Amino acid sequence: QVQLVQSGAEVKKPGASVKVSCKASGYTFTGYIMNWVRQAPGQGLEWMGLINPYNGGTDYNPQFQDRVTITADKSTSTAYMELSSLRSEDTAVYYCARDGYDDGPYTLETWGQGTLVTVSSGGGGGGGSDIQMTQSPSSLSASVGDRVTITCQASEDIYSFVAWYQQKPGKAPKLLIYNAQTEAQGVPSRFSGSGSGTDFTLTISSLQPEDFATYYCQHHYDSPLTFGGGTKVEIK
Amino acid sequence: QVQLVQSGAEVKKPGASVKVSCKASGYTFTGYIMNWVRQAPGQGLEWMGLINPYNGGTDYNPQFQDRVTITADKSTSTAYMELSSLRSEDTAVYYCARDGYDDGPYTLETWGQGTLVTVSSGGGGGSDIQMTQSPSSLSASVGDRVTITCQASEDIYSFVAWYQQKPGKAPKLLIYNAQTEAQGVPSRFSGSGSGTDFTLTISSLQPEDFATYYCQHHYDSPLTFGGGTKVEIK
Amino acid sequence: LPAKPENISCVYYYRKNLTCTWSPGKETSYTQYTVKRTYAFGEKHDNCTTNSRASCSFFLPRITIPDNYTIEVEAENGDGVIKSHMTYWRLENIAKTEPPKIFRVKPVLGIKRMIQIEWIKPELAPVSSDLKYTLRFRTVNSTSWMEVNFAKNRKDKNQTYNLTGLQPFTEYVIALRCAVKESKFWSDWSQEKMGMTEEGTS
Amino acid sequence: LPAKPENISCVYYYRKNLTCTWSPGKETSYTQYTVKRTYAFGEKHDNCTTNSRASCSFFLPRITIPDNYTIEVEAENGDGVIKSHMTYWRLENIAKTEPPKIFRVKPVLGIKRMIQIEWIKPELAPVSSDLKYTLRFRTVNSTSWMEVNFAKNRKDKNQTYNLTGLQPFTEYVIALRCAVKESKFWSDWSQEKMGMTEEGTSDE
Ligand SMILES: *[C@@H]1O[C@H](CO)[C@@H](O[C@@H]2O[C@H](CO)[C@@H](O)[C@H](O)[C@H]2NC(C)=O)[C@H](O)[C@H]1NC(C)=O
Ligand SMILES: *[C@@H]1O[C@H](CO)[C@@H](O)[C@H](O)[C@H]1NC(C)=O
Ligand SMILES: *[C@@H]1O[C@H](CO)[C@@H](O)[C@H](O)[C@H]1NC(C)=O
Ligand SMILES: *[C@@H]1O[C@H](CO)[C@@H](O)[C@H](O)[C@H]1NC(C)=O
Ligand SMILES: *[C@@H]1O[C@H](CO)[C@@H](O)[C@H](O)[C@H]1NC(C)=O
Ligand SMILES: O=S(=O)(O)CCN(CCO)CCO
Repeated sequence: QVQLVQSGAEVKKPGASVKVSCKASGYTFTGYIMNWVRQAPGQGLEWMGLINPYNGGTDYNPQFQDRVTITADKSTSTAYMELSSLRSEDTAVYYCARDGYDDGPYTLETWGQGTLVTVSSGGGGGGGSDIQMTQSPSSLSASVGDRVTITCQASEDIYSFVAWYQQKPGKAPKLLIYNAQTEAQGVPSRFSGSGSGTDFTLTISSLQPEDFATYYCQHHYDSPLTFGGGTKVEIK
Repeated sequence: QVQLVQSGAEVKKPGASVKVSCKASGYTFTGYIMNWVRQAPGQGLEWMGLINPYNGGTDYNPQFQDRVTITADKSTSTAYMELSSLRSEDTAVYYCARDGYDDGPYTLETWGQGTLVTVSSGGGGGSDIQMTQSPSSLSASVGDRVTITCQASEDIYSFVAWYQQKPGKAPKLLIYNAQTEAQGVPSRFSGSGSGTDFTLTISSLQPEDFATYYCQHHYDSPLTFGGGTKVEIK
Repeated sequence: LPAKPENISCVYYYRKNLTCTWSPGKETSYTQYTVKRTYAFGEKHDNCTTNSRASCSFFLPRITIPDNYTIEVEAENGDGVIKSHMTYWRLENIAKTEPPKIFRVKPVLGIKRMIQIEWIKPELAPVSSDLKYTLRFRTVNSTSWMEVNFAKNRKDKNQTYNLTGLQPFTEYVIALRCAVKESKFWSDWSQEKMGMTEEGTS
Repeated sequence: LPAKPENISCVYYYRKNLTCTWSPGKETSYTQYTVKRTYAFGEKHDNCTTNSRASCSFFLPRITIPDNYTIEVEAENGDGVIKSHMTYWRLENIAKTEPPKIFRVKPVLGIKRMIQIEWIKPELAPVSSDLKYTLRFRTVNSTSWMEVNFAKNRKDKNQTYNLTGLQPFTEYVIALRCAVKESKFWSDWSQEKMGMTEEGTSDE
């Protein structure tokens, strides 16, 4: 016998996303379209979309084009419905349903039991740190060959858990230093870091052309990780 | 060699969501924490969260904790960052970065090339069929003949279905193709009509039939339902 | 102009896809094909497209069965457009299923010169259709196949068949194939299975 | 009161998890356990919990190596909480890797009474540590293994070893295991691989 068994109730904050599952049994999963429909408390039915598990093709109600993803996994005979950018009006029971009549496509012949999704402030392994990093100067102009020193200050004692990154215009940041003074791999020896507690410095012993860039400090004590605002080293 | 290759740029409307991917190669994927970081244009770096692909454990910056979902798929060595409820201030380059120093956890040693997500105003059967039902409620007695009507904004031939929903239950299909009875439906239920005008008739109302009835076109997507008729006890 | 598409051929792999292929002709400059399908007895319209035989596929939920539907293939290149002749299809007539699977091949007790085959249907098959079958059988040593045909009713739940007229204490290799009654497209043969008759002729 | 936890034992499966087990004691009423870890030479704190050997696991990124860390197991029931003795650990000393993989077992050309073994490190391997290895070997005849130990510097990229003193023109079955220098937990043995010495005794 055809059964559709959906995941349990969800409570999510406004702004969050939810992903409901729908586990199919008693038939060849890839042979039948799966639809998703919802019903807000005391209101009518609205169609959300369907998927064809045969090839992954989807078709969504335009009222949720930017928001709904429907997926299917052949190995677990399970269909899924994700709805992002949740708002209070998304509070509803969400149903998966199989389209099963050979002569009546786009009808909904077998239904799951439904999954209540409530969207409200009552919904929704963090380090609990609250460390602020500030850097100074915010920018400076210097010449090739100059020794330059940049500072970073933490709002609390973080021992030597400070890293420094260089970011060249257009590029991802590159790690130069961690544990306040260990050089990362492939970092020229003219870069050095020091400090412990709250006050850290990065020293560039002799500024080369490649070095004109923005430098960020970061604490690496525990999550949340935070960065300094950066120091832009510019050409005089 | 270690490489993180991210997905291409995205443009999204305010209130949409975006999912960025980060494909890892050149190392054992589950052995290393993957972090996500963003940078708005001309601004600093902001840490969003991380995932441990070994067990799926995540840790989010609470400034985004709600809106951010980081997942990882071992089978493809790919991490994903989803940001929900996009606003214009979310325009930024989004980076994945591997944490790789044995003596320096929480540092970002290898970076992907980054993904620009721009959030702006500048971010399928194509049917446009409305179904209206009448009345929205009625009061009847056991034994009464009841007729409920459904109207389509356009000619939809005979592609109409009727559903019954009891309190607290999923809908059940009664009728499709305007008049074909679904499996295990009592014969007192019948449908008729074609074009724009459809009816469900219950020849003699039984206790179990006090319920809400919905029509639905099944012409082509998108599917739309009538607003329902609640059959209540007089 | 592009060549006029011809030799249109369609197959419905039941609850998988409907594929139509055609002869494109000489392709001299980039040609786009659009297959225009009318279906649900003239009431619905789908299309699929492809480029430089050619092939093109439709999927649920834009298939209904039974159905009478039409196909025309339009070809368009730089020089211009041209349409094929219209073609007319009955979906049930071109429905192809996966093979059956035989699980048991042994005789009923006491009854000589006969074997009984039991199989399951293919997992995907239209319950509102009669099935026809061909059972091929050869002995261990035999090179050539023999075949027998039979039909089973949509409502008949008994999926057995008594194969009589056989030799005593011989072992037969067997394979099975099915199709809806009305279809031209047989399933591929099942995997082969073996069994043996009882001794004697009483 | 709960029985005082004891027999604390820890293993760091490299870049998978740190697991600490212990003997819980009497099971008189529900017992919630909290493993308090101080790590990073005393500068960071973690914990894990479990209920009713009992077991508790820590994960990246809350693991640094090398490290001196401590563990303390608290057990709580209705009567109240009880702490174990503080235990003191070096993570590198309990670091266990997966096996290496031998990919070549062949003589150096012309070199007698010897086989050269080449392998790759386990997929997860700490590049910052020196490795030690045991190579097990036997003739195809033998019901018994011979073993030799050797070490490789972390900076050393040459992942071969010359097993010498073998019999001429003999097949050997070989297996390799590794660990970080400081660790008392060897990897399992690699898959076995066979090789054969050349003929003769004089080098040619
Ligand atoms: C920590 O890692 C160890 C080592 O891989 C895990 O132990 C394995 O667990 C699987 C699944 O239970 C077993 O089949 C293996 O045989 C185990 N290997 C060994 C060497 O014991 C362990 O489960 C991990 N613990 C956690 C909580 O993640
Ligand atoms: C349609 O199904 C057939 C048979 O399974 C398969 O070979 C073919 O590739 C399918 N075509 C598409 C586009 O799905
Ligand atoms: C479909 O075509 C068949 C064969 O041409 C014909 O017998 C039948 O009347 C048609 N069916 C319908 C329902 O129009
Ligand atoms: C702890 O270890 C000792 C020594 O090995 C053993 O005798 C004792 O029973 C252990 N405690 C238990 C099993 O609770
Ligand atoms: C870690 O412990 C070892 C011995 O147990 C000691 O030699 C070493 O100095 C310790 N590390 C530090 C810096 O605390
Ligand atoms: O070398 S370790 O395994 O880290 C230390 C293990 N024990 C201490 C806790 O049991 C021996 C120290 O004398």
